[PDB]
Amino acid sequence: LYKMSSINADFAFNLYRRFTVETPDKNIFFSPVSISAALVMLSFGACCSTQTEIVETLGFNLTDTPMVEIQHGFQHLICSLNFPKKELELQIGNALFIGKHLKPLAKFLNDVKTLYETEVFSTDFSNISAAKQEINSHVEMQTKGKVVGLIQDLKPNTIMVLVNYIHFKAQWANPFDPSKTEDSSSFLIDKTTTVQVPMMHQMEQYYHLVDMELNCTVLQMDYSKNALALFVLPKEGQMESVEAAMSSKTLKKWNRLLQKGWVDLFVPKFSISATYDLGATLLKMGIQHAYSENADFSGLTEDNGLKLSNAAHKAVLHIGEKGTEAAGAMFLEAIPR
Amino acid sequence: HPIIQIDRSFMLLILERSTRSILFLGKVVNPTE
Ligand SMILES: COc1ccc2c(c1)c(CC(=O)O)c(C)n2C(=O)c1ccc(Cl)cc1
Ligand SMILES: [Ca+2]
Ligand SMILES: [Ca+2]
Ligand SMILES: [Cl-]
Ligand SMILES: [Cl-]
Ligand code: NA
Ligand code: NA
Repeated sequence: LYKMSSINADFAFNLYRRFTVETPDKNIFFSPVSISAALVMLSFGACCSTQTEIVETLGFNLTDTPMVEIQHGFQHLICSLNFPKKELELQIGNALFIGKHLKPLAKFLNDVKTLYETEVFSTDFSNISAAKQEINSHVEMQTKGKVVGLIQDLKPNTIMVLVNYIHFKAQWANPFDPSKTEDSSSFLIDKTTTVQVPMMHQMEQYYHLVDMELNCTVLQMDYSKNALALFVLPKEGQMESVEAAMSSKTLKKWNRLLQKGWVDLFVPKFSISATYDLGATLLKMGIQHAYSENADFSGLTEDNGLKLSNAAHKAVLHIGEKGTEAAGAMFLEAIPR
Repeated sequence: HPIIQIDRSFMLLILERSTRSILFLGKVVNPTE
């Protein structure tokens, strides 16, 4: 799990940096665990270079962490994340919508159900519009209402859909007093423009740092159990330089350096959402055979008759005085090979 | 005491302790988009 931490964090930051190129100077919000977990699920049914491409794209080196250890590690991750903890709502799981005529391997279905928190639904993709609605409503349910309309379009020849969802709701260890929230305060969106946002205010002891190298302020706010938020505030004009630096290395440096002390803290109350069409991005990052006429998903179905066609993610965030609610879902679509 | 005013673009990470996992990652440019 520790090795998986650094690798999964560095995937997160490499994907982040892809998004800063695709949607420059725009809000970014995603669950890297949801994307990583979906793709590792898909890789359980893959063989040879189709399988190795997926895990190498996720940042693993198969000499250091063999394929079966990757598999084991992600199964342990999903279990741990879902283990109940008082005062934290955290669910992460998967659903496999499989065409009524496909011939899935007992092994794959037993793997995903027993070891990867997967529900399996035989789906009639001859009714594509009904299947899209069914899948979206399932994800909406599993996210406590928060991820609506995950799938905007499904290809008419779809024969399998894999979804991962994540939902998180936690209270701050030190909640804000709403009587100190300023109804309308300025937030700078670009050099000459502000928007109005409710600004929460608390003077409290927080772990915090000024990174003297990266020219940014880092502020840690704990949730009441098993979770924390990090807020990274670059100096004026320094966001791109901070974005280029972010890595597992940086996180380990901050983990050592942050010190708890009094801070007069102002934080916005706000909600945002974001959507990503990930098909081409994942191809660029190295997942190639999965999309090809020669995809090897021999571990998934008897006839190996499917290939990946599309991939998308949606994630939502709310921060207010009591805490944070966030959710995400990832969709992978497959068609006949 | 030092002031920290989160009143311009910032990055956000939500982390889980038991696995040392990034649950969510983002950047807020415009909180009212
Ligand atoms: C103050 O800066 C950090 C940075 C990362 C941290 C933490 C604190 C804490 C809280 C703590 O350790 O006190 C956890 C649980 N973090 C991680 O999840 C994490 C994830 C990936 C990597 Cl590569 C390294 C650490
Ligand atoms: Ca307090
Ligand atoms: Ca992670
Ligand atoms: Cl992660
Ligand atoms: Cl991580
Ligand atoms: Na088949
Ligand atoms: Na069904």
